[PDB]
Amino acid sequence: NLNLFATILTYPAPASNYRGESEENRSVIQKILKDGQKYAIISPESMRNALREMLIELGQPNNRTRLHSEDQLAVEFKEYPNPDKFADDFLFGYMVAQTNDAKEMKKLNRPAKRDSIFRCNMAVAVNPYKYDTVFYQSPLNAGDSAWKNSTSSALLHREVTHTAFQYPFALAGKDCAAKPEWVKALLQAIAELNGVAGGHARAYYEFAPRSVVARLTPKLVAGYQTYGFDAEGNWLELSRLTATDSDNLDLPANEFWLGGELVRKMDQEQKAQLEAMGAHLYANPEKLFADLADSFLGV
Amino acid sequence: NLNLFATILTYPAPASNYRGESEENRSVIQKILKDGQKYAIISPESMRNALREMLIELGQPNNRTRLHSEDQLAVEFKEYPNPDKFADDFLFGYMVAQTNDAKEMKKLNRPAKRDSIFRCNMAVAVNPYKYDTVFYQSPLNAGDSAWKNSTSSALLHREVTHTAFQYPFALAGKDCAAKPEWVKALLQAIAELNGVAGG
Amino acid sequence: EILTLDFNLAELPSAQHRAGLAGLILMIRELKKWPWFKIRQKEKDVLLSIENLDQYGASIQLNLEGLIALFDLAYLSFTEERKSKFYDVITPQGGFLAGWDKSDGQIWLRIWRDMFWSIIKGVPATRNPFNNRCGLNLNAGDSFSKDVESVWKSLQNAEKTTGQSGAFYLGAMAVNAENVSTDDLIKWQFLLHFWAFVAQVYCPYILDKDGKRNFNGYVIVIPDIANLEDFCDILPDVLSNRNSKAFGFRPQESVIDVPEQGALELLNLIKQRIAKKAGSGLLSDLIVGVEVIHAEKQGNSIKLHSVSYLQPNEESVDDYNAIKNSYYCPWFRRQLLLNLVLASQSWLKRHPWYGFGDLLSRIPQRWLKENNSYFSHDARQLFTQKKTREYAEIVYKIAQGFVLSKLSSKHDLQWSKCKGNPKLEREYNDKKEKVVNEAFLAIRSRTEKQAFIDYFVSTLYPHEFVDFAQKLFQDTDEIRSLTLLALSSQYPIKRQ
Amino acid sequence: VTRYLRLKAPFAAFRPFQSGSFRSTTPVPSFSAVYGLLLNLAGIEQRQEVEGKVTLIKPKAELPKLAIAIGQVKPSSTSLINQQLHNYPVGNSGKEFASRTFGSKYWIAPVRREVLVNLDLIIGLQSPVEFWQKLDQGLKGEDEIYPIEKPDLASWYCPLEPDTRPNQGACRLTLWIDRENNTQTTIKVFSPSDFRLEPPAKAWQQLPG
DNA sequence: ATAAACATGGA
DNA sequence: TCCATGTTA
Repeated sequence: NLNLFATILTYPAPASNYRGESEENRSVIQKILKDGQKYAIISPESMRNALREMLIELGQPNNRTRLHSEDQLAVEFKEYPNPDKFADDFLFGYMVAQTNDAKEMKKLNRPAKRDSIFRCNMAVAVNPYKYDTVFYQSPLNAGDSAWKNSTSSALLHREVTHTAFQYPFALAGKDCAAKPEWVKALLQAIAELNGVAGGHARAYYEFAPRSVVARLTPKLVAGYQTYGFDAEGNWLELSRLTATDSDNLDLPANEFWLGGELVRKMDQEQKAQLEAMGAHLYANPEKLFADLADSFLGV
Repeated sequence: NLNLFATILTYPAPASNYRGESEENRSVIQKILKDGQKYAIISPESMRNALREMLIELGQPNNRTRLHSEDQLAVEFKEYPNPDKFADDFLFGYMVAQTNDAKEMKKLNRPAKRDSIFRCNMAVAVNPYKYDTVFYQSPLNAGDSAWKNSTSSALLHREVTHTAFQYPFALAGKDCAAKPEWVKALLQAIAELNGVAGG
Repeated sequence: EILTLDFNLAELPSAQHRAGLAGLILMIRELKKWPWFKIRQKEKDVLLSIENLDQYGASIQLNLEGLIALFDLAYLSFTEERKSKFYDVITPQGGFLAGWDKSDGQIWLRIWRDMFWSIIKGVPATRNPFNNRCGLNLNAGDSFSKDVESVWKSLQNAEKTTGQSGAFYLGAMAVNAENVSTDDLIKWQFLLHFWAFVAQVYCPYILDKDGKRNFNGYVIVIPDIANLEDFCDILPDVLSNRNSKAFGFRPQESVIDVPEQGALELLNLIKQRIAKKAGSGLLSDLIVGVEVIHAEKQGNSIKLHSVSYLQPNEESVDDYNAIKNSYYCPWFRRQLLLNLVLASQSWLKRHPWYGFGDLLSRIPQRWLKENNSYFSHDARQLFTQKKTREYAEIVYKIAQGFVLSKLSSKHDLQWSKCKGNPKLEREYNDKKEKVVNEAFLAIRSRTEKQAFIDYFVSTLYPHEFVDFAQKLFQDTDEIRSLTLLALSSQYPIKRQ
Repeated sequence: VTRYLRLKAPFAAFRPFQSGSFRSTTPVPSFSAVYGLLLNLAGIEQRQEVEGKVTLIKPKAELPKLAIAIGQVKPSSTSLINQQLHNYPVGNSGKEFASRTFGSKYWIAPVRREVLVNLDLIIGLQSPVEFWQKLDQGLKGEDEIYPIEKPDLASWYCPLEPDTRPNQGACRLTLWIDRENNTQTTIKVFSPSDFRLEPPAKAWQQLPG
């Protein structure tokens, strides 16, 4: 009687997102001092925007468009979200209007104020930044054209790196049962994420699922904490395999299925026989999420 | 309705990209870290330029060319004659100012920004290299007919390495406006991709 | 009419109000020293009296004419002529500061005046009070009281609520995530009209491609007062004990590099004065906290950059007193201030400044490193300001041995003989330059866990004492930093 | 106190109450936020949730009575990770802005703010048996938090008097705030005390809410 | 290199 | 409420 939540990881590839805050003639990316080192990060807002973009791409109706305007970035094509259906897919439906639609006298619907479903965390890298730098040609557009030229040509430089990202869902409750079809579509959209960051078309980075593993009974999250993991290793495996071997009877491994994409290639039989005969199938994320939805329709 | 993307590689041979960003006496190539080792890079701008060049060569309508006759290199046909009606691959070049061709509204109703149909990525090697590899030599001067008068008289060095490298690319799916011959010609140009290098 | 106001320092929500109390008290004290003030007192029956001045509270008694006189003195202003490539610009007088800035040309005041136009009154609609009092002669009996009456009406019931305007230099009318308005007291809003005269101002800057300082905005320093009577007694001489040397059209001391530098500077002046002025408690007993604001104007809008709270600890003051000794500190070694911050008490001792010092030095100053040696890089950090200490010293020995031995093996010319004869120093020095910079750039790139140690073959090319690989193979960064920085010690000294 | 429980979290943010155009943060959460978090974790819904331009109109007549302290184990640093967040304009609000009126929130403008690298808290609650029982039922009944009360003791906080100059104290703090015209909360400054011993009775504060 | 995207109190 | 305006060493 809950909503399951998990953690995803991405295949390594060069970074794309330049996070502005440019100083002198260089573009940089924000860092965090996790243990005195550098790490590239992404705010959850970009993932929310990209997921809504995939929802509109799949054909699910919505009532909001962010279109490329010539003057300044803005969002339009939105009307009063009177029904919870046909709008915003049961999430992110804010409103702060001071005088609107006779409040509820003729709206006759809930204010939809300070409401959210599927609150997601923010992405973190797994490898420290080594102070890389790649220079940049950047010649002037023209010396004779009618259009301007910035009066000169410069020589820029930007930094890139290759690093995977991990990302938790943090979706719980049971109120999201009005539209199970919408839930399945949203799960498929997450499974089919690509170009989540707004970084740039060239050198594009895409978030494909890679060994997404987490589950729990109708109790609040604990145990693995979604972070504190090593890089390009078996953090999934080492962490939860060790915990479950220590907690085979303490926590139910039947509902909390297997972990790690590498163990799908070797020692799968030994781990399965030592732990349980549960629904620990792991071949591809697509069919995995398919059976998650199959088991979730009943709950 | 249908998307496509592929990763392609080539045959081994010495390096070709050269920029000399470090110094006059020592030339270096771009270097990237990977699992503690080092690898070579070919930036996507070079492939964009090469694709533009082959689209020039394959008898396709063009909206950009160089001059190679200026003290500092620039582009002329991209910005001077063309109001950006139809780019090479619908790239629809952008630039911001107080106005652009009468605010680019009345004369030609197009957005200021661009389309960016193509989707490329950085090219990376497959095996690491290691430090300096070859010597070099330079002359003293012209001597009698004094027109150059460099008077350098130095023995510089060059950096070479043998590696075959690969790179991915992707294409948009639902783009079909004026596609039938444009996109297939672009694909045919990709098929060869001959003249790309830093030198 | 007679009105009495009582204030307690504990009830103030922000340190700005605490500064406002001191500013108002200093305003009254300075105003009590003018012949025209007492002339108006004896003519129009002006009431102004501080009743209970102590450490914990304050009491004031005043009439309407007292408020008129205070607003006449505070909002005094005049007009100044500046040229263009002509126009009139109204400039505030500056109040009691005009009587304390003994620097030539009152250059400090100028900066203060500039700041008052930059951030204080960015919205021109708030410039009305200075427009009315332009050119007025208080010695000739000129006065203005139209706006004073409204303030008097409001102060008649100070306990009533009101709305915060932009006169508070932080936040907006409601921040306006939604329509919220704001809460404040009329008496509290009155206090904010005078704290701007106590704040300290410094000019930050950035470095361009050519290394020139480009100044942007200002840094405002606000003290937190613990004992009011002590503070108001000590500040008049603290201001008077400032330096007077000017760089260009700005004071040399006015130039700072980081927002926290000015906070240290102010309390350093306070610590100088506590030795100069006795009878008071420690700096903690005087100042509880320091507030630093970074601001800059952009068009018709005002943007903030950094807000922070500091601590008055003296052990950091002792360390900071060392940096000013070195003359013309380079902006790279200057970054030593950044690493000043049971975990981070002794983090400075490892000097892990190679990374960020190299990052900026690469881009525009790899070209400029040959220019003036940035005053010998403060003798290359004063030559490390002179077995882990022996581990640091062997690097210095090895670098010098390498450069000398390699230069000798190249042509067998010795600086001992070169210094003996003239007209041959710079030919030797040019080869020294071109033999050191190439190695420095070689170590500049191609740096990682394993490849770096193979470059040590070149360092010992013309070639106990081995039981340190358990450090070299493990750190790989401290040793790299030392080999990078100490190699610049052998870089040639400037001719002058 | 009856018993206390420990928790940790990797990321969090505590905005000053109407900080301004540019946001900021404090090293430790406000007491009101902690009280609200504990009340919600037990499953106790908010006493009043009326709707209008604003909310949070809370009388104290029907509200649990309880005493809360605060603790801290490991210092944490801060970072700034943001570039934009739209607002609601003040002024003409001209052209389209007035045309749309669809829960407006238009005129997106850049702005930065701060985050905390890590966070850990130790303090619990002194409360009657029934409240603790229903809190346990809310936690377990029909990131991670668990009670390690007796061991693993660290530094604490306490209001400071005009003496005994502290170190690295919190500039401001909030006790009980309602989003209306009021006097807000009385005491602002707080001081940390470092000793591996049970916090003094001064650390415990009986919350009016 | 452009490159931009706010406030007061006034009848 | 609405509708009156301001530039440099």
